[PDB]
Amino acid sequence: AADYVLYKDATKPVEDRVADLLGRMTLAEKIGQMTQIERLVATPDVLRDNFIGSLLSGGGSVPRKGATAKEWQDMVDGFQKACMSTRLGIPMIYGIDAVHGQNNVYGATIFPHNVGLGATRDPYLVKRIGEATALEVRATGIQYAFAPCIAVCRDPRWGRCYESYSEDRRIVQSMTELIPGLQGDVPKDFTSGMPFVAGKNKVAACAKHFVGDGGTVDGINANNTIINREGLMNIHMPAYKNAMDKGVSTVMISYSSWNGVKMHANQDLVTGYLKDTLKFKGFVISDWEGIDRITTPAGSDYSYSVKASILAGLDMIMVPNKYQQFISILTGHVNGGVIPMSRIDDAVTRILRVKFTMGLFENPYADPAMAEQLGKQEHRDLAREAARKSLVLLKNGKTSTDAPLLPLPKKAPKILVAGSHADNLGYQCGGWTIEWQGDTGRTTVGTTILEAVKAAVDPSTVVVFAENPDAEFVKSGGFSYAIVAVGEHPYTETKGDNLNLTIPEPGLSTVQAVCGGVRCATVLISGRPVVVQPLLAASDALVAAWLPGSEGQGVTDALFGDFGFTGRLPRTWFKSVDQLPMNVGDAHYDPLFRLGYGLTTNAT
Ligand SMILES: *[C@@H]1O[C@H](CO)[C@@H](O)[C@H](O)[C@H]1NC(C)=O
Ligand SMILES: *[C@@H]1O[C@H](CO)[C@@H](O)[C@H](O)[C@H]1NC(C)=O
Ligand SMILES: *[C@@H]1O[C@H](CO)[C@@H](O)[C@H](O)[C@H]1NC(C)=O
Ligand SMILES: OC[C@H]1O[C@@H](O)[C@H](O)[C@@H](O)[C@@H]1O
Ligand SMILES: OC[C@H]1O[C@@H](O)[C@H](O)[C@@H](O)[C@@H]1O
Repeated sequence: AADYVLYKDATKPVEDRVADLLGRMTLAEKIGQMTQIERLVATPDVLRDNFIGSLLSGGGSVPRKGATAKEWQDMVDGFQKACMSTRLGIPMIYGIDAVHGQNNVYGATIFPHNVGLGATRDPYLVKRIGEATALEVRATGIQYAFAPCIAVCRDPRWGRCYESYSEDRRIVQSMTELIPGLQGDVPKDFTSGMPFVAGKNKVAACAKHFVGDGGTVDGINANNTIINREGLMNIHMPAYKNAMDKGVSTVMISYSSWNGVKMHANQDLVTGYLKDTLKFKGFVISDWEGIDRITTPAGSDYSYSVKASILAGLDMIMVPNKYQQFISILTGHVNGGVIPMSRIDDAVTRILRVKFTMGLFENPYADPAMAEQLGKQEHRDLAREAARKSLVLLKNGKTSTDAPLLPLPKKAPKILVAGSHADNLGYQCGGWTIEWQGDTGRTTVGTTILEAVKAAVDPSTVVVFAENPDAEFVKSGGFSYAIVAVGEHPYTETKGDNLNLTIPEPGLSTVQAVCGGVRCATVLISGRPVVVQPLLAASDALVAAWLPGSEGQGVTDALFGDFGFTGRLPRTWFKSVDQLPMNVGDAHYDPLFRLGYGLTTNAT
């Protein structure tokens, strides 16, 4: 008709649609695209009136506890309907931290955290996990995942070290395969730096956090990374170029500083390097109150935060609450000439480029036939395979002449499963699982270590559970062997920053009591290397299981010899925290276990 609007015509080239829509937009409509808000402050009027571009769920931001996939779809579609009702009918994009599966959602498959995936040295397995995670995120109506974290964690005292595949940038680079899993494979022609998402069964990805998040002093989270440019480029930057080659749609900026310059205010790196040198053409998003945190105290000159960030080259702001103040301030700056219209139009071009490329104008709403992808058994099988491949066997016998303890026999008259982490699903998942910080106990659907033991063993095997048994209990029990599981409690971000890296009690004391009475395999649950010589000295066998997720059977698959141990350390294991930082390749390199170490077993 001559009611035709070029931007709404799905047969037209993305760039022509972007230009067409951009040319029609008011300032308010443009700045609205640049604003991401929390679901917690969203309403239909707020979305319509402020022309909002994006919404997110932060860690723990859910419609309710226990919500079904359908509840999520209906929430997301309620917000979209309001956005589609604007004058221009620009669909919002909804983001979430789906960083080891669709991990805020009850019943979602929970994969091993990144450090364990690094142990697999299996980029294809990580691609398959991206694929499955895309399906589980679209199950809930969500179109955008804030992953992967491509930090290169150079000191395990950092609370986010588990979100890093490896201290070795080459392993992190290999694991950028998550990207084309989440988003689809890019076409043969593809230009490096262009955004890509295949369509409605994939999600937009986010390479985070740009750049040097893993390089901070003493592993202090969100702190300063002191390193010359050569080292920034040799260690922290290279996986970002792999991400551009694979069409990553967005990039999130780090809270951290580089030689004292806040990343959220770094024009040279965000615009000079990422955009102008790597030729990134997707959108750049802030972290959560990242612009606020440019100043100290945070939020003490929000006007400056806005100016600095948007001049630096950020495109979309994760406000996420004070939207009215953000929009008002940015509007003032453009009205005054402080921020030119060229900058606004660039940010909006990039946001719209991602939205059109990914099909969001053609499929703004959820597909209810996708809901049943959540927690699907084929995905649990994949997570079980990833958990097993992530395990690193550190010791299997106290002397070189002992019978190797693992693999254990499935038939025995009576066995003991013990420890604070043997029957606790939340501990085995760690942080970013249902809550931001994670949680304790049966927080979602899965199989604990105890549960997996009872599922694996011969029917005649009697399984006894005791969380913290004393030495007498064990010696009197008539046990053939024991499986004892201990380690770190869940943590995320600054909460996990830890200068001592010693596991909480009772952990060691239980291992001591158990191993002192019966031959024992110790399963260590952690986000990183921790002080381990005492646990080793007590144990016949010891496994570094990292944070393996919902599928505890991956642990028993290897314990009982269904598969051999194959994982290798993706990080150095230190002897003492006084050595840190200490990485493969330094001068004073004196590891307990070097990067790449891992004992093997043969199946059956
Ligand atoms: C690093 O942390 C120190 C110690 O708390 C703090 O005072 C300093 O401002 C931080 N620096 C950053 C975040 O750049
Ligand atoms: C070791 O660090 C953790 C968290 O930072 C703390 O819970 C534990 O009690 C610490 N002990 C110290 C700093 O002496
Ligand atoms: C596993 O197989 C390889 C040879 O195929 C051998 O080197 C290793 O020692 C074997 N261990 C056992 C228990 O068979
Ligand atoms: O209060 C918890 C919230 O605080 C923020 O700092 C976290 O990043 C969000 O992901 C989370 O929803
Ligand atoms: O949940 C939103 C954001 O919260 C921030 O605290 C984290 O640093 C990001 O990794 C995360 O995507």
